[PDB]
Amino acid sequence: DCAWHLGELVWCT
Amino acid sequence: GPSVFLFPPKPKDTLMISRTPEVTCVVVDVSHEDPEVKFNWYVDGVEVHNAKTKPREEQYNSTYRVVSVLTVLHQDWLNGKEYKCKVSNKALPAPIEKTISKAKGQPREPQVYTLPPSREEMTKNQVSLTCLVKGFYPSDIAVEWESNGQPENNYKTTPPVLDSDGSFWLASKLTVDKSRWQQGNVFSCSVMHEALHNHYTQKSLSLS
Amino acid sequence: GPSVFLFPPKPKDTLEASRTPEVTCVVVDVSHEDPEVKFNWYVDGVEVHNAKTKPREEQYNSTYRVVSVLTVLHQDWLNGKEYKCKVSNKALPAPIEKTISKAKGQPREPQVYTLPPSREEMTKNQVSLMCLVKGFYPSDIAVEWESNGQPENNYKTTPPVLDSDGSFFLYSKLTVDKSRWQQGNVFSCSVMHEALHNAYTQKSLSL
Ligand SMILES: *[C@@H]1O[C@H](CO[C@@H]2O[C@@H](C)[C@@H](O)[C@@H](O)[C@@H]2O)[C@@H](O[C@@H]2O[C@H](CO)[C@@H](O[C@@H]3O[C@H](CO[C@H]4O[C@H](CO)[C@@H](O)[C@H](O)[C@@H]4O[C@@H]4O[C@H](CO)[C@@H](O[C@@H]5O[C@H](CO)[C@H](O)[C@H](O)[C@H]5O)[C@H](O)[C@H]4NC(C)=O)[C@@H](O)[C@H](O[C@H]4O[C@H](CO)[C@@H](O)[C@H](O)[C@@H]4O)[C@@H]3O)[C@H](O)[C@H]2NC(C)=O)[C@H](O)[C@H]1NC(C)=O
Ligand SMILES: *[C@@H]1O[C@H](CO[C@@H]2O[C@@H](C)[C@@H](O)[C@@H](O)[C@@H]2O)[C@@H](O[C@@H]2O[C@H](CO)[C@@H](O[C@@H]3O[C@H](CO[C@H]4O[C@H](CO)[C@@H](O)[C@H](O)[C@@H]4O[C@@H]4O[C@H](CO)[C@@H](O[C@@H]5O[C@H](CO)[C@H](O)[C@H](O)[C@H]5O)[C@H](O)[C@H]4NC(C)=O)[C@@H](O)[C@H](O[C@H]4O[C@H](CO)[C@@H](O)[C@H](O)[C@@H]4O)[C@@H]3O)[C@H](O)[C@H]2NC(C)=O)[C@H](O)[C@H]1NC(C)=O
Repeated sequence: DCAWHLGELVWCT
Repeated sequence: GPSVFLFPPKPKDTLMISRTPEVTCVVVDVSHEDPEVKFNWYVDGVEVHNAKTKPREEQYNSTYRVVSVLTVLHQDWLNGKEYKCKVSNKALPAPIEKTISKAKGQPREPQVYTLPPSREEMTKNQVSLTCLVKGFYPSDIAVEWESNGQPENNYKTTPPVLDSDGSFWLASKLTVDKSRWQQGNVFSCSVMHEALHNHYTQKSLSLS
Repeated sequence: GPSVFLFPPKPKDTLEASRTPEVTCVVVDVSHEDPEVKFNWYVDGVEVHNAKTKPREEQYNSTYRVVSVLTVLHQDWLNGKEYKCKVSNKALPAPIEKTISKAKGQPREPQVYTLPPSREEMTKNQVSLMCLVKGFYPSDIAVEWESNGQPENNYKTTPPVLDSDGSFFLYSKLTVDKSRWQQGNVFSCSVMHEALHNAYTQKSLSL
């Protein structure tokens, strides 16, 4: 899964 | 003679795969008579060659500022790699060397808790939403607030404080018109830190 | 030659009638060949002669550390008087002068709010009791904790942070064993500030 911040990509595992 | 200062990447750059972290080697007091500066860079002792020199900048005080920038991999930095800049110049009896890296030590996961305004604060024009972040290591972090996808910018966050167990804590306070709190708006604290899953967590807060 | 650093009194000393606040003039890099330091103090430019010199101290890096300490009255400090230390020594071309006073600007009363632990925290060995202090000016303040008249020492407090309205705020965090919290004990955050009533307030928190 993946994490976004205000539509911007943070990190995916 | 010239002096050197080496600076880490921004935490946010090392934690967002969409950004580009870099380390920066700044040479101040460069003479007009010997402006030529040579940089060697090393990573855990091994020379790398992909650095790039920024445009030369003359200063108010009749000396140059020269700057080398080295891009780095998110994971190298977060895995604690050591980056060394070595600076050579005719006005230097001997090259100068500086090194920097993440702080040493086992990383620990921040615990993130949101705290509503005190009942006593309920008489004011504005109220305080608190985000407590504790038990985290190393101290490199980013905290931001938002509601309905848009950034809420009217907040202030304390520097990290060293706690008694060797981890760090801080608090972030966001100030909103009481009526916005009363209208049931949901507010969210966003924390980014290496030892989080996908480097990111978000905790919400609304009128109960 | 020598270097001078002038230091304020502790906020707690100026805010408790019982303690003795003082202003401290530290001279470092005093040479072995010329250890004699002359101190002149002035209060709003008026020279005073009640300062006391501390015992001289060898640093073992070629130099002495020399300290003059000036007692000051609580209200002179709080009333914003300015204290000046002037240091003369044969290794200086000219005496060095430094000054210090309380920060300037309208004093403002701290707002003290206590925040219980989050429900999410209730699965841990220990919980966090928060004391939010905000809207205070100047930044000089002291925060402590207690319970059943007894001092609770397991806390950390952030430095004052400048807020968007020109006042400061801080947080203090007291960590207690969850069981103590669940059992109904009352914990108190005590704040000392110039702009408080009797320069003191205390706010209470319990399950
Ligand atoms: C001739 O003049 C120059 C120029 O001076 C400037 O202009 C004049 C008119 C004055 O107004 C100055 O105040 C101006 O700076 C003099 O150059 C100065 O020399 C100083 C030492 O003599 C040096 O001090 C050291 O500063 C460190 C922090 O510097 C920061 O912050 C300051 C101010 O906040 C800023 O001016 C500096 O440029 C520097 O800023 C950082 O730059 C880095 C690298 O670019 C940034 O990081 C990067 O950012 C990018 C995106 O932007 C990206 O994220 C990258 O990944 C990332 O790497 C970083 O974000 C910037 N930070 C900020 C806050 O802006 C101190 O740490 C250092 O202290 C250490 O050493 C001390 C010993 O001296 C110890 O006491 C201490 O313990 C520390 O170990 C020093 O204080 C100044 O920085 C320097 N100014 C500049 C602009 O370079 C020059 O001295 C003078 N010569 C003579 C003979 O008079
Ligand atoms: C020879 O050695 C000496 C001594 O140093 C020690 O021994 C050597 C061998 C080493 O082992 C050191 O590690 C040891 O410390 C060297 O002396 C040093 O010189 C420095 C100047 O070059 C000087 O730096 C300046 O420090 C200021 C802060 O000083 C504070 O905090 C430091 C450390 O955080 C602490 O060491 C100091 O003692 C001082 O602490 C405060 O003292 C005051 C005065 O007592 C206390 O206030 C009083 O407290 C009592 C209660 O007891 C009462 O309440 C009174 O009412 C109250 O007034 C206060 O509580 C103490 N605070 C703390 C935190 O402990 C900096 O602010 C300053 O920075 C400013 O200036 C810079 C430029 O100079 C600017 O860049 C900057 O922006 C600032 O404006 C300086 O950094 C060191 O303090 C000093 N060390 C000592 C012990 O004095 C000497 O350099 C060396 N010589 C040679 C040739 O090598």
